[PDB]
Amino acid sequence: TLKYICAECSSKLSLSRTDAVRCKDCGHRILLKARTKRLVQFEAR
Amino acid sequence: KKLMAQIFFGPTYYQRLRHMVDDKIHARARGPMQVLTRQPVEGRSRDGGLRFGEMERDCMIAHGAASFLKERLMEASDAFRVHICGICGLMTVIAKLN
Amino acid sequence: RGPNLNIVLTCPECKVYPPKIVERFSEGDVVCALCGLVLSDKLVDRVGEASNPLLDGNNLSTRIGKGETTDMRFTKELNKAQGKNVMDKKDNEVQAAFAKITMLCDAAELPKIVKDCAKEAYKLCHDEKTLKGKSMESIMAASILIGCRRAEVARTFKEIQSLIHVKTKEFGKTLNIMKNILRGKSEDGKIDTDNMSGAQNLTYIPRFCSHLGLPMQVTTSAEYTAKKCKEIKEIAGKSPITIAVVSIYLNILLFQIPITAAKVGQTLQVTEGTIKSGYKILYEHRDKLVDPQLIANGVVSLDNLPGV
Amino acid sequence: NQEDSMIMNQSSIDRGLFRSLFFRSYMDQEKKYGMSITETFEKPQRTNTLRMKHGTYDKLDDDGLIAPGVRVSGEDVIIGKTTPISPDEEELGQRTAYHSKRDASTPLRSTENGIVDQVLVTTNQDGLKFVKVRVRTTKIPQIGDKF
Amino acid sequence: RNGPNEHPGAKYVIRDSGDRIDLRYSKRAGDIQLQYGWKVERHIMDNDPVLFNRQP
Amino acid sequence: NEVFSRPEWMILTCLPVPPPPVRPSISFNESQRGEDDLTFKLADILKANISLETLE
Amino acid sequence: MIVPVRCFSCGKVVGDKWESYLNLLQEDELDEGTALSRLGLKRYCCRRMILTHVDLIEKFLRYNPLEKR
Amino acid sequence: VGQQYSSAPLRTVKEVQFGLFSPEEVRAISVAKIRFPETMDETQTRAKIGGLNDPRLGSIDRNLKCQTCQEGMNECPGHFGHIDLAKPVFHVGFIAKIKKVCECVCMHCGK
Amino acid sequence: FNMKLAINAKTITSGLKYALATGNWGERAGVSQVLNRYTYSS
Ligand SMILES: [Zn+2]
Ligand SMILES: [Zn+2]
Ligand SMILES: [Zn+2]
Ligand SMILES: [Zn+2]
Ligand SMILES: [Zn+2]
Repeated sequence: TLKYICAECSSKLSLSRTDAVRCKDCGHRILLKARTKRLVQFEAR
Repeated sequence: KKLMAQIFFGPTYYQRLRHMVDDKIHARARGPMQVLTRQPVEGRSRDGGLRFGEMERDCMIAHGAASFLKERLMEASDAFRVHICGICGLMTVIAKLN
Repeated sequence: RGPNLNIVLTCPECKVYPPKIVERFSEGDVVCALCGLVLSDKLVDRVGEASNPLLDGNNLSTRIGKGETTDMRFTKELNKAQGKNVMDKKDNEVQAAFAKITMLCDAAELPKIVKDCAKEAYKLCHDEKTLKGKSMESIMAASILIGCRRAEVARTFKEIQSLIHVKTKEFGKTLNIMKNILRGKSEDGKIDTDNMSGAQNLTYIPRFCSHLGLPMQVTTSAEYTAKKCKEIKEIAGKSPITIAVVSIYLNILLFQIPITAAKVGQTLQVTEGTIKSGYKILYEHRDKLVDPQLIANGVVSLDNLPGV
Repeated sequence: NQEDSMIMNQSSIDRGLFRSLFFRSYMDQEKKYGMSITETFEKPQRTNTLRMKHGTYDKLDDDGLIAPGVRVSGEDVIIGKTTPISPDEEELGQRTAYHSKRDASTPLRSTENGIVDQVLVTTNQDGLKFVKVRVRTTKIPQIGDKF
Repeated sequence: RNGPNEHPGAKYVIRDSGDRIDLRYSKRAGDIQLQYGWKVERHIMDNDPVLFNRQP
Repeated sequence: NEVFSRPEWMILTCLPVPPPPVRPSISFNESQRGEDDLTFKLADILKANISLETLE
Repeated sequence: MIVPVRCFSCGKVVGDKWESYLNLLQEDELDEGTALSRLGLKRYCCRRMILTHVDLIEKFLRYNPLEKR
Repeated sequence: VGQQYSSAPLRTVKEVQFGLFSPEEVRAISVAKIRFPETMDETQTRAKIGGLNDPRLGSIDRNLKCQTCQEGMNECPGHFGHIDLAKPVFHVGFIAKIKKVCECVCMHCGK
Repeated sequence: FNMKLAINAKTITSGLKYALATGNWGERAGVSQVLNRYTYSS
């Protein structure tokens, strides 16, 4: 399963391949993938 | 050292336009060919080639570079070998090369 | 049962079979990954028309229409002549059936996938001995129902009947015949999944709740109630429509939404007596029909449910 | 600076003169071809997927999408999708019984690179799952830019 | 030996038989031995004549 | 020209059919097959010819 | 969007004077030129840096956060 | 890689003689007769024999050989078919010329 | 007689959607164009 965030109520959900794309709390049909937890390097130039 | 002439110097409002060189630069040595004409594909996004148009052909004719014109039209583009019958000029010769 | 006419790319120098091959699309080459030898060069990547060989098979045809300069006499005569074709007549029936299916689905405001699946089912089940004495209306309605179920947007028998004028006996017989045909072709030549089941009452609840204008929280509570309603033997035998309607009514009265059973049954085309009767059975197990999280949070408790 | 050219201060460019953000969006859908064929977002493997691109699939997740904040470069795949194939079709050999899927992924533009900013997954009017992926990049003035 | 990732370098080597070798994926066997009559497709270096045009 | 062009040859009795290279079948996603306009017109010609043969 | 850290032309630090500039304009009722002079910005390159800046981060902060924590 | 070596002499085109196909020449040149208006068989796996995309007319795929010359897509020039029309039909590009010749010659003896 | 089939809403809906999505003002060209969002003045 992977972690998503509702685009309206900003609730974290845990969705699988079989689960429908929908917020179980408010019912919104748009989810934003949670930001990756691995560090990303940036140059200060 | 001081410049002999004096320079008009001051703030001015400048705008950055949408055209960037990194979004236009593209070169091709070889690449995919279109199914229909078997010539270099169009579009820099697909590693396509540049057009050697009629005006370019006329300029090369004026220069007299016949060999360069032939190389551009054959070696840098579609080049196909076909078998023709001496009785009929039709290219309907079945060639079992193997 | 025919000539091979197959080309296999292998590196003569490496001789490894199967070979490691890399397709350099940018360079237009096919190169051996081990030695780097180029095996084939000058590889290829409106002038044509697209078609779907699943609903139309192999049938190439062109229309005749007006141009920048044209005389109506030639167009009329040419269309008349083109109409009188014997070979094309056979497929024109399928095309007309597709047109009517499209009209029905579009009037039903169904998604494109539903009508595409309906057309596919109609084409697969057409031209068979079993379906020869049944009305085209029944055939089309059964195909539409099958497509709706296959698209996870399953509708109900009454809902489809609201558009297609076919009686229940003919509709059910045709549906069974079509399902048998689909199963037979799935075996001999997939088709069905958990969705193919008949009851599937969970799918109906959101649409009924939308028709009644209830909030999504009430819709989810009704879905949970209907899901747990199958554990009671006194109700599991009821129609899925009745099960879903009774669950929705129970949740409506749980949340004290000012909608009476007289209007719930009128909107969902279900008898008010039936609704209240089902509520009577479910009231004896109200405790197992309410979400533990909801009752714990306290949005509402068991109290807000009048019992006769 | 002759013939409508200009000379710009490299120090000013370093300090942030005429610097811009570039956002590019890619869209992809799960198409259902009939009751038999259907496409799915997946991370194709070298043993079950045919004609998969030469790029790197290491950045994809189990859902076939790159999480935001990850860096991507040329030829990198950002949306991984697979579709089934019909049997009795062998192309350049290399087609064994193991292969049952083919790649239909959406690769990043060859000359573009950056960091994935926002990826959203939703359903279209027809209920099919589709995703939108946005990539950020920084454009700094160069010796060819127009002002 | 420089290869196709360093200018000046080379990208393809064509033997007298007409077959073409991509220097990429070829370093596994080491540097190739060149023979007279072969062709090396090398990056355009300084002083190479090239035709420069502007449309129209 | 008696050898290369006679007036009788301006009327078509045998229509040559170009090979697929002249009328290739394009593909968008390679899961959907498209046929050339020449292929469509040739199919129309064949259907009309068969209809006329069966009629007469 | 936010005040630049350094002046583009010369590199003087100007990102630590935005709040002071706003405070001088509001509380002290000082003119923009007088405030710029009081802040120590003598060259017009820095004067324009602070005078022509547009604060769009304030508008961007009006939207609800995409992700909570 | 390039195209395979051939034993035929290499020459340069010096003259082009235009003309019109005779029906006999079309039939002789043709390698197959097309009599089906389809492109693929009922299985949509291989091209139907005698159809529009008959394998004897050539190949436009990198994976299939030509049933006539047994060569790949990059070597097969393509082979022509033919359709025997039920009745003679005019050439759209020669209708005016045919009309002029008809007005010039007698419509009963051809003199 | 069924009103749901007598009146087809797709006529109006598809006609308007097509005429607005494409510039062909039928069933003139370029009547509808994708709004420029490169900058506010544009
Ligand atoms: Zn939500
Ligand atoms: Zn000959
Ligand atoms: Zn090898
Ligand atoms: Zn300064
Ligand atoms: Zn051939």
